[PDB]
Amino acid sequence: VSKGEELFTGVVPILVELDGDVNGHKFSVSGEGEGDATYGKLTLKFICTTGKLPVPWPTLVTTLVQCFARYPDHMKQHDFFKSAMPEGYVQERTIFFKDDGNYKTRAEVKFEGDTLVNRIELKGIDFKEDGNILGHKLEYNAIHGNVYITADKQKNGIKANFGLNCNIEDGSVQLADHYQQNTPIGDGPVLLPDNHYLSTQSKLSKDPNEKRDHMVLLEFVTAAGITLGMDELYK
Repeated sequence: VSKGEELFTGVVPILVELDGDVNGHKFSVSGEGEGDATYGKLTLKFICTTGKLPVPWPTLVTTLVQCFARYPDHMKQHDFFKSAMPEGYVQERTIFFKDDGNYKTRAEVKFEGDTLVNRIELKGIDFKEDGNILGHKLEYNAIHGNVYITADKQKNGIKANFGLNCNIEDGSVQLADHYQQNTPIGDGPVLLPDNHYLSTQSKLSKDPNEKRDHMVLLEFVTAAGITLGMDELYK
């Protein structure tokens, strides 16, 4: 029914625009890059264009396009994200930082011409000014984890949950627990999946020629967790 997956057979330019406010510290982030869902591969560069990010870059990675996941052939009928294209979807999260504040995010991800645009509003509340987040105590390290997706038939979309560890300068870890929901923007058909997960690896780096507050991201996202069918033939 949807043919949105056809939009992702090659390299697709990506634009990200975030407007944020954490504890009243307001900021903007813009990013550009491209994604190649054939390989689940994303390459992006972000700048905090208001000048100075008031939270650590690693806390914004997950908020700053799972439509670029590589869904293996045997599980293509479980890719909600591309099915919603080009009209797109709303992705909303609440992200809890253990013993600290939370982010609430709302984004729309959709095509604008041939560009895949993720536009986000982020509100963070109840942070400690001397905590690991407003205090910039997190290391600028790789992030990896599994995003566990389930259908949400009532909303014609999906939910997901996951937990990530952020390494603190002092050696400990800062947990960031994510709750997610996605719903289509359009009224057309979408694919509602069986339970599965996205295996995501994000590598964070710096452009050695870039003096502005920024992040270079190289990421791989691969779907998994649907069986191949040996148990679906009979006994």
